[PDB]
Amino acid sequence: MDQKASYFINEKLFTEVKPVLFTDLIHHLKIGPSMAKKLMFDYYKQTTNAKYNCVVICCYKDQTIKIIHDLSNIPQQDSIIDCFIYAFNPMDSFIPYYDIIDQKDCLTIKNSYELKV
Amino acid sequence: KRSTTTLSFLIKKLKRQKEYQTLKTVCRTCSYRYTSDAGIENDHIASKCNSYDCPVFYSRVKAERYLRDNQSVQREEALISLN
Amino acid sequence: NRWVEKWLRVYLKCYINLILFYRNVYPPQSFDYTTYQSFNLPQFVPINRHPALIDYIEELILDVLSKLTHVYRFSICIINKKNDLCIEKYVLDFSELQHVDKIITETEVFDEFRSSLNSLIMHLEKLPKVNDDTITFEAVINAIELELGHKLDRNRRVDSLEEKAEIERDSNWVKCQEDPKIKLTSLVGSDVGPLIIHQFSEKL
Amino acid sequence: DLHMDALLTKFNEDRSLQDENLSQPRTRVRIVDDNLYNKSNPFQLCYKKRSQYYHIYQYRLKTFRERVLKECDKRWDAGFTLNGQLVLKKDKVLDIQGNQPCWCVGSIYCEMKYKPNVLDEVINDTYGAPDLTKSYTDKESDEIMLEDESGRVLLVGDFIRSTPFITGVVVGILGMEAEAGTFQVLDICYPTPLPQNPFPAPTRGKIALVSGLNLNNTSPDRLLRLEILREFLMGRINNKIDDISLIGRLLICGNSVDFDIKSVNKDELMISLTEFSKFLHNILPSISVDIMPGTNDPSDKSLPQQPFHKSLFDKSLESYFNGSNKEILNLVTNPYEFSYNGVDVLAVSGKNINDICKYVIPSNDNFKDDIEHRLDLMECTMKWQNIAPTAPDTLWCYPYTDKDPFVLDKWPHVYIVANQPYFGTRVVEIGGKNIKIISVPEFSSTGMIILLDLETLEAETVKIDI
Ligand code: SF4
Repeated sequence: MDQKASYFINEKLFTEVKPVLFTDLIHHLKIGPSMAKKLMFDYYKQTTNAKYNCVVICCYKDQTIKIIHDLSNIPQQDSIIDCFIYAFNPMDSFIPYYDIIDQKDCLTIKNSYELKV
Repeated sequence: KRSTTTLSFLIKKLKRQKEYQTLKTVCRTCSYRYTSDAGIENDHIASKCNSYDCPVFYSRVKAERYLRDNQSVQREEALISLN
Repeated sequence: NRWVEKWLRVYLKCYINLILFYRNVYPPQSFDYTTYQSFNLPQFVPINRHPALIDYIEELILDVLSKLTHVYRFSICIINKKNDLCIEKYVLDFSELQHVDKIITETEVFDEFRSSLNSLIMHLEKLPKVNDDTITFEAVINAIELELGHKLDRNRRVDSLEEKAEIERDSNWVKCQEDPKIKLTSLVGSDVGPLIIHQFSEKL
Repeated sequence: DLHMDALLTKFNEDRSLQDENLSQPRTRVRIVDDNLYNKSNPFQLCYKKRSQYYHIYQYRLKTFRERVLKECDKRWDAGFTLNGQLVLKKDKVLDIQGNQPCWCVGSIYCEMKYKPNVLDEVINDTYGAPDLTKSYTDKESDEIMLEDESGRVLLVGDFIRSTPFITGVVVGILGMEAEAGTFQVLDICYPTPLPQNPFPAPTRGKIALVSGLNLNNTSPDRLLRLEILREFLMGRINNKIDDISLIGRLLICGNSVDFDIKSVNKDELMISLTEFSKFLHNILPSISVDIMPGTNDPSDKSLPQQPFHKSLFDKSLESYFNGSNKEILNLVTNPYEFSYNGVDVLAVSGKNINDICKYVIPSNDNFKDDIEHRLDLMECTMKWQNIAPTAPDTLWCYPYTDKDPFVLDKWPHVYIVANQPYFGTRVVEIGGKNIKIISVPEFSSTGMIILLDLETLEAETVKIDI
């Protein structure tokens, strides 16, 4: 929506200092991964006051995933099939934290079987 | 559902088993002097050594007795808790 | 004082270790990132592995926890060694701490500790790098109603380890005073029920 | 070739934003295990029942000798003449004496001295271990004998040199005595080929092979790699559901957590298991998970490691452990044969090959710690039909009674050995059958995962930087 997402990212980046992932947007706004990546890219713009570190990862050919560190010399730029922003890090060391997540209706792929109680 | 006591039981049992395995490996390596063999029938020969002048023999027999000790009841307790 | 002591000790350990690591009080090679240091830390906090330093930090934290009933402010001061002057001060407010006269799930406590430590780390990262070769730290507390160093006037015939610990903790502090371009930067503390802690920092 | 901002603008502004309804998510391809409830898991033992190696050795010797005799009778039957004369059958080692070709069956004897690092490791943790190097230096070598209950003969030649051998393995040496009690080697016979299930020709999905998670309380980068793997398997990163939905199952092949059992307590291990349970709970609703015990996992030090427990997992996973939900989560014995849509695959955490590699063998002059050498070792393991050639190292007391499961009874379609230093695949043709050998690398370092196709048996790798 470019408004709720921006407000949530600002809160999670400044009020409670914690790195924010695009999966956080997926779980919060109930949107697909592509929409979350687009919203993250939109928030990357209109950022004249940049007070965070962007963690960007790219998908090479032959199904290879790499985390960009040098940000100056990316090897094999011709083989890149996708490149997006993975997270916004307010600190230098990323080191995120993982908790229990209820993926009730935010799943894009589900296994053929269902949990039986 | 208990992940505290059972975890300690596995810790103790695995430490004991690894100590026993280390003792058996040392005994096999020492018995290689006479056997000059590495596979089976070397550890079998090493298990028949009863030298009272080496502490490794005492440690090995203590570990063997402890494996056959009340730990069988401890294994049964773990089985009941797991189920 | 049921679960408050453990969480407070963990938070103090993380605070002291982070301040030591990020201000180059001790060589960074002696620190390792870990989650367990006899207590499940809220994050991967770099903790020094020098046994003497670990014992010193644990003793200081235990003394502070013992005196918590009368101390309302804990500060770790960074003092140069070429001259005995404080250049950086980190203040940990204890305004009654919302003391448990009579207690909440650990997850929210660790989340609040994570927020506070992340704020501290973010503030520490932008600070200028500190050189090695004899930069040291110091511990100062602000008290309300107490008097230390006066428990050794009765020959203090000890009977158990508790009495010896009390005597050595009473005599391990000295009286100091309150003492330009002081810059005050408030940080994020914990707003959970049992623990109400405010965080401060000083520069120059 | 361009700045990062240029690439970000080029890729993100042209987002598809299609097929992501999120109300009718794409169903993962169905992959089943036919061995979930059939019968008689061969590697499922009883810990309560608990040197017994003599019976195992006798059974192995009898079975292998019978199989090698059957193969030799099939191949070296009466009437088979060599270039010069006819080959004779000799029952004992002392009967091969003359200027005529002959063949006999017996076990192989080698040196197989321990590596110095293993010796140092066991000496430092014994408190009284002697100078074991003296046990190897006093003898002061490079030769192979053939023992068949009547003596030994030196196996000279060139055909015997270009083949790795382990002591206790029986073969069908066929050679000629030349000038002494040394026997030449011309051809070697192995146990007769075992039956194999027919290939299920047909839609079909793939399975992910990952091992060596090594969830530690000191390295947080491994947690990052595990989270990236979790995101990739759910289709959040690749954004191509048409290919991600084909990954039917995820297979962890041991070494989930790494710790020092000599000095360990419950709290840190519990933290690591809670992290593992969080990962499982966050990955279970999207894909099925099969978990294998590892060498450093909290399971038995022996090779037949039983399933972990219903415990040692967070209370959020209690719904999966009620017993009715086994197709989405399954804890299994360390050696197992999954019948993935009719494709029988044999999985080993790699303790057998690792135990073989801790021996220095002053033989096989014509690789040193290379992928080719380990692949040859695995191929020999299939050739000998013995999963664990080094029984005193991998096997424990009382494997079984009169029927050792580690002696192969049916060749699988795909062979997996995990926790190996390097990745490699090789298909071998043994007796008209085809077995695919897969070497799964550790995930802690060079965190590659293997995507195995169940319709064409092709292994493609996915590498994650950090
Ligand atoms: S004597 Fe001591 S060392 Fe030699 S084998 Fe028996 S135990 Fe091992």
